[PDB]
Amino acid sequence: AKVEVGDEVGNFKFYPDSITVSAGEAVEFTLVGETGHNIVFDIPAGAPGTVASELKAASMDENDLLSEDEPSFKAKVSTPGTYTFYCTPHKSANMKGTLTVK
Ligand SMILES: [Cu+2]
Repeated sequence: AKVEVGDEVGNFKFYPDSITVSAGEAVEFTLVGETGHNIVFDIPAGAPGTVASELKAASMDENDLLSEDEPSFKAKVSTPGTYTFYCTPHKSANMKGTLTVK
């Protein structure tokens, strides 16, 4: 699945902000525009340790930002469920999305 992160106008949005994928399908996030952004998954409370580890592996390090030098990030989540992801710099500006894994 492909998700665009930001736009040419500098809005703090994921495009689209709700994606549904099959187990193990890569989600490629690609930066659009010049504002750097990243993608970090929220870990659901009470998630099993295998899901917590998958989500951490599918998250950017919060000291990492996409830039036109590092324009994409690829995440794979195998466990069925819905998961929220957010951008660290623009979290308070509600730059967040949902990933449903079938
Ligand atoms: Cu951002």
